[PDB]
Amino acid sequence: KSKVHYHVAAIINYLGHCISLVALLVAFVLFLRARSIRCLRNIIHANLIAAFILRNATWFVVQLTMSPEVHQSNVGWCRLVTAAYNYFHVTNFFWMFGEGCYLHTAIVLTNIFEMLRIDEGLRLKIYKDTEGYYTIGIGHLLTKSPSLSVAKSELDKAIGRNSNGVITKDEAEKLFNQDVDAAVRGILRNAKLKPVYDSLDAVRRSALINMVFQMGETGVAGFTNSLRMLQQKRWDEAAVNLAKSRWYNQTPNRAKRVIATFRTGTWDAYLTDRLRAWMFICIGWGVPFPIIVAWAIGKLYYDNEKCWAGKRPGVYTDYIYQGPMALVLLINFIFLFNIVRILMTKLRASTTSETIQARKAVKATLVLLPLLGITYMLAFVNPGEDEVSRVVFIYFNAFLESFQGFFVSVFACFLNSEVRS
Ligand SMILES: CCC(CC)Nc1cc(C)nc(Oc2c(C)cc(C)cc2C)c1C
Ligand SMILES: CCCCCCCC/C=C\CCCCCCCC(=O)O
Ligand SMILES: CCCCCCCC/C=C\CCCCCCCC(=O)O
Repeated sequence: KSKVHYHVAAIINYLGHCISLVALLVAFVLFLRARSIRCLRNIIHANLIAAFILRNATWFVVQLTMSPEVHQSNVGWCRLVTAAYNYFHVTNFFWMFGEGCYLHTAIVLTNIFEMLRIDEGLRLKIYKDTEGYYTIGIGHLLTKSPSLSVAKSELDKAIGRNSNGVITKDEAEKLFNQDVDAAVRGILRNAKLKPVYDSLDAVRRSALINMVFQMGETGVAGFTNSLRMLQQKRWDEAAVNLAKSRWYNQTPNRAKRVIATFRTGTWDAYLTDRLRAWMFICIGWGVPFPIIVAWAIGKLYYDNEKCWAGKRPGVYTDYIYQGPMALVLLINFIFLFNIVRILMTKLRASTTSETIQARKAVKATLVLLPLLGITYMLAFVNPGEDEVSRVVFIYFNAFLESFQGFFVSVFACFLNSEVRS
């Protein structure tokens, strides 16, 4: 009677898992093959794809060793496959968490404010600079009167709220943005920088602007030859020239980051200052294990049944690993809609290299989410009518969970188009 449903679905669920594995495996080969794999972006991709390969491969193992007879027998190796299968599931979320972390910071934590937040450094309390003048936020000069009580007045007037010598990180941003325009204003007046500035693009204007904040215009107007190459799009030559500057000799790190930003026209210099691979390898592969270890003990005491694949009401141990998965999915949601707030509001006007590639990423993450997300959503709720819908619910399920591999294979291969096009 019901086994009719089950033998039919088993074919659907079996067939797609084959397409999903060839698709995933092909993509995997493509990632390792290209020189694109030195970059952080694809390491996450390559590792994300690997995690799904291992999980999809275990689906066949689970199938070709799972009967009630085996189940009734808590066999040693039987509980291992269940533990492994569930382990890979935690991985999937945690490597997707990697994709999310990376994406988020790339869009949000990667701009001009952040760039100078690193280089110049941000202080939230009124202090004195090298010249004895009052400064607050990121190198923002308040007043040249040696009287602090006047600095607060100006700080308060500019901010609009009684500071008492302190502002938030939020406010320093506004002050910083107010300073950029002033910097941008001056450059354009100048006859030595403006032609060069007008030639550059967003990421490199930010680089020039950066140099402006460090040395002022008159200081940056000096090199002449360096800016000449930047004007003529001779990037590599410009980079070598800026190395020789005593600017570089005096402050090595800032130069590197600013100069490399000139050379590549990307924030890869700044973006990859905090984001490293080993961090992700610990999150993706190294954290799912203690999670499973705790879940094993829970299965030991409370529910030691059917190779831990059995479901015994009403003590639930599957929450030990599903919990973190749900938490991780939650954090990623906050990220996703954090990005959108930045996308729709403070980047609506902009159309740049990073932006085109920013919105095309969220589009993908918004397309993928239903496809993956539905199978988990449906789980919580049942028919119901128990009619045909029950068949649909059940028959819909196989197609979706089976073709995850294919979805993920193209999504990751989509991000190879997204990078530049
Ligand atoms: C929902 C089920 C789950 C099964 C693997 N899929 C997931 C899991 C997670 C954590 N994030 C996902 O997407 C996002 C979101 C929502 C935000 C960002 C910034 C990045 C990504 C890749 C998907 C599609
Ligand atoms: C499961 C974790 C494996 C532990 C192995 C040891 C790895 C060392 C990891 C972190 C070292 C701590 C300090 C290094 C901070 C540098 C930060 C950075 O460069 O991004
Ligand atoms: C079935 C056994 C479980 C499989 C676990 C595999 C874990 C893989 C561990 C590390 C793979 C490293 C690949 C990342 C590229 C190099 C990153 C780096 O620079 O350190």
